Amino acid sequence: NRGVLKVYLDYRRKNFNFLHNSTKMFLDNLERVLIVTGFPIPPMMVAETDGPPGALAIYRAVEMLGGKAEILTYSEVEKALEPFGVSLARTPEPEDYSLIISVETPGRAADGRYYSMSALEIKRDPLDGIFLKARALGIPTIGVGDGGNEIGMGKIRELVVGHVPHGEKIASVVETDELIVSAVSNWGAYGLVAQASIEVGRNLLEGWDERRVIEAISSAGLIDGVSKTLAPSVDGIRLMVHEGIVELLKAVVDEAIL
Ligand SMILES: [Zn+2]
Ligand SMILES: [Zn+2]
Ligand SMILES: [Zn+2]
Ligand SMILES: [Zn+2]
Ligand SMILES: [Zn+2]
Ligand SMILES: [Zn+2]
Ligand SMILES: [Zn+2]
Repeated sequence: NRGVLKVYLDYRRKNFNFLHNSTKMFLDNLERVLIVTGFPIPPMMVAETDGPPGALAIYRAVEMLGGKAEILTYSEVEKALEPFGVSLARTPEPEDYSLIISVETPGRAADGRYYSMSALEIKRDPLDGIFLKARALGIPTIGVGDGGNEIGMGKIRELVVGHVPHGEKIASVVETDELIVSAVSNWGAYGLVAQASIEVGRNLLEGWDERRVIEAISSAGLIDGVSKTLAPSVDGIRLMVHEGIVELLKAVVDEAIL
C-alpha cells in the first residue's frame, strides 16, 4: 500500500509525536470512553473485519485502567463481540462522555457522502455525527485509520488527496483531536494500547489472542475488506502477519517496562 505509507511518512515527519500525544490524551480521560467502530463494505454493506478487534483491545485496556467503556457499532459487530461481553452504547450523547475514540469507521467526505477505498458509495446509517458534535463541544477525540476515508483523517486531507488513489472523492473531512495512522487500523489501535502500557508500567496487551479474536468475529459474519469474503483475515492479510505484529508490540512493551 504505497499511498498510506507515504501519508504516514508525511504525517509522522511533521507530527513526530502523534502516537505519544494520542496516548497522553487517552490516559487522561478514562472516566467514560465511547468507542466507535464498524466499516460497511459495498456492495453488501456488511461490517468489515478490521476495526472491531482494535476497538476491543482498547476497551479491555480502558477497563484494566479503572475506566468505563462502551462500544457504538453496527448490528453484526455487536453480534460478533457478544462472546467478549462488551458494554454497548444505548442512544449515546457527546456530553455523556469523557473521550470518544474511533477505530476504522467511515468518515464523511467533502461530498457529504461516504466512500469505500474503491470509491463505492457506502449506503448505511452513519456513526459519523457524534464526532462532529464532540468536536464542537471540545470533547477529547481520537481517530485511528489506514486509508484516508475514515473518521479523523480530516486532519490530513491534503496528504490523502496527494497520495491516495481516489483521494479527492474518498478522503474524509471529519477531524479528530489526535490521529493514529497505520497500515492496518487494528495495529494502530494496538499501538495505542502498547504505548499506554509503557507509560503506565503494565503490559495491557498481555493476554491478547489475535488469532482467537479474528477467527471469532469472522465466524459471526464479519468479512474481510479486500476479498470481501468470510476468511479469518484482515485487510487481505493473513493471521500469521497480524500475530507477528501483536507479538512484536508485546515485546517492545516488556522491553520498556521491565
Ligand atoms: Zn507527500
Ligand atoms: Zn444525557
Ligand atoms: Zn482504484
Ligand atoms: Zn481504512
Ligand atoms: Zn483497514
Ligand atoms: Zn511520556
Ligand atoms: Zn479493510
